Amino acid sequence: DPELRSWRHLVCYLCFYGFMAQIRPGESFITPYLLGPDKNFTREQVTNEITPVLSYSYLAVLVPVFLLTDYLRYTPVLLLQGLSFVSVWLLLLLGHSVAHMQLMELFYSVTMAARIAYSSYIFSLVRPARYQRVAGYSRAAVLLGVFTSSVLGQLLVTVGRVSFSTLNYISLAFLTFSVVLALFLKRPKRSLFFNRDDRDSVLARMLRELGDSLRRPQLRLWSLWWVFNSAGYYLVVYYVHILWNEVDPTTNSARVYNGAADAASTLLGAITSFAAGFVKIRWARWSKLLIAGVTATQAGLVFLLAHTRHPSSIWLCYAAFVLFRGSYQFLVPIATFQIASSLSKELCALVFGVNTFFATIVKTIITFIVSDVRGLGLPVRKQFQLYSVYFLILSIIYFLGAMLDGLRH
Ligand SMILES: Nc1nc(=O)c2ncn([C@@H]3O[C@@H]4COP(=O)(O)O[C@H]5[C@@H](O)[C@H](n6cnc7c(N)ncnc76)O[C@@H]5COP(=O)(O)O[C@@H]3[C@@H]4O)c2[nH]1
Ligand SMILES: Nc1nc(=O)c2ncn([C@@H]3O[C@@H]4COP(=O)(O)O[C@H]5[C@@H](O)[C@H](n6cnc7c(N)ncnc76)O[C@@H]5COP(=O)(O)O[C@@H]3[C@@H]4O)c2[nH]1
Repeated sequence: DPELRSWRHLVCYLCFYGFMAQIRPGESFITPYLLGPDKNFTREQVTNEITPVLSYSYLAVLVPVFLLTDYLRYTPVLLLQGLSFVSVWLLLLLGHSVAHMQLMELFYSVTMAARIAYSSYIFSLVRPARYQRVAGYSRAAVLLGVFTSSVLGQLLVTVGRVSFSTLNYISLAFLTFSVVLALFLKRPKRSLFFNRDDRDSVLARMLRELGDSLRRPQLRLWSLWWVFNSAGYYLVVYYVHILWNEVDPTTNSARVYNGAADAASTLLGAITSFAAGFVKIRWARWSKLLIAGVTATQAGLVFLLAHTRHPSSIWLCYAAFVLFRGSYQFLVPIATFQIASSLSKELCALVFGVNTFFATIVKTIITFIVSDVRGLGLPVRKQFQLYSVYFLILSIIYFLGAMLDGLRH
């Protein structure tokens, strides 16, 4: 019975890997682990020398991983994402110098770019008639994994009183187990670009379908949002754990609550993702007021992160990042619907690959100027005031783009 065996030995294992690949309990507790008494890094040493390598090496490996993703048929890049995770935690636990943690962010930016591998692995593996049911279970097993990665990381630190050194040994056990699970994934019979079937062309038709889809007003509006707002969003997510260690420094690792602000951000990120399926098609004409109403909210919540200084007001900084990462994930289902509306799969993986590359270009520019010790070397509180201005400048562009479009004659 190959029908029932493919839903109990393949799909049930596919939603078991995607659950077990996204479980790293010490992933939110990386920056408190570096700044704590285990590694003894200065706060000005991981915000100007370690974390800007996460933005540089992401630019360097975004194109070679995406080309190796479709060439190797998506399975060894899920093994490369698993092996780079093990190589990140083997540098957290064993590396001590400032150069080893720059190598840790090089292996962490591999996993950050090879994350799409799994989301495009399901498209090339399962049949198109039964894709929206398998990918519906697969994303609901990843999102259940990301939630339980930050809950299990929080319950061990807070309830279990497990220190950060023993937590990363636990996270190393869930990552060596996810390498073993990634070895038994079935390679798809076909890929999207380099291993297609039925080999007018795949490049002459794609550069003509792009020429008739680049003139859509809803594609240029949401690709320009994906370049600039998704780059300033990821500049907050990298540097918000160095800011929570600046607001409330403890070295008392049972009151950190970086997993409770990474599980409630996934839970709010799943609610606002679910609540954007109605607005995705309903609020498409008012698509610049929707960007300039959320980016103005993100310009306030980033400024709220840069303004709190008392250690008793740290729970405002958690609720100004859960609301920040929750309001960004409201716009992404609206963004991926308006961009990938009339686009073929071969072009949807190219437009979102160009949008993620141009976001990483304009993230590398801000990380070299504002964040790195070569450009300016600004501390994290004097850097979030430059991301709140960047979000406010971005918010009064879509709002002034809405006055010049709504009140246009
Ligand atoms: N409701 C909803 N529909 C979407 O299409 C979508 N795409 C992203 N998101 C969420 O918004 C944020 C944007 O991160 P980015 O997309 O740049 O990195 C993404 C992206 O590079 C990759 N990825 C996720 N889904 C896909 C997908 N369908 N196809 C290709 N790549 C994907 O894996 C990373 C993490 O995604 P999620 O951790 O599941 O939630 C994301 C994320 O929190 C979405 N939320
Ligand atoms: N909750 C949730 N989280 C997600 O990450 C996600 N990704 C897609 N979906 C929805 O499930 C279905 C799967 O379509 P597929 O993903 O193969 O094409 C997707 C996907 O390949 C691509 N894409 C979406 N997000 C990203 C992303 N972050 N990065 C690169 N490519 C992406 O653009 C297409 C548009 O999908 P949406 O029209 O926005 O809703 C999808 C869709 O209904 C998601 N739902």
